[PDB]
Amino acid sequence: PVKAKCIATLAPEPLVEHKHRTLILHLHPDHPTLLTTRSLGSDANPTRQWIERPTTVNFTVTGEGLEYTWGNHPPKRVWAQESGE
Amino acid sequence: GETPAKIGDAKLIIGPLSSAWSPFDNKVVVYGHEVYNYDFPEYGTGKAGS
Repeated sequence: PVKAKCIATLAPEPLVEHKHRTLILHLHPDHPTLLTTRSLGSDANPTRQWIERPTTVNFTVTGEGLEYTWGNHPPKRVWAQESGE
Repeated sequence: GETPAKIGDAKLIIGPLSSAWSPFDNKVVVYGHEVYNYDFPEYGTGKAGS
């Protein structure tokens, strides 16, 4: 057994949607995709869920940031400061 | 309620009916035979996947 880099997986890109300190994400994979995040406060408040059924989800993003992992697609990151004027 | 139809020998005027419930909604999608009273988003806008 060797450390080959398999030609490997990739899940379709997400639909990013803005709200006030909140990411609505209409999402639509090919296969069951383990999504997960890390609210970068010292309060981690992570989430995990395999997604195979297309699902609009939500994420209470904080002031300092959140990150977002659409499958083995690379991890995203997001500034959600205010939007409530 | 002013249309006759002189087919046969009798002249007959019908309605207008009082029960104006169009079971169709304003916005409708249609597929082959199955009709869906769906709020289709619009031409020109529909989000991908949706």
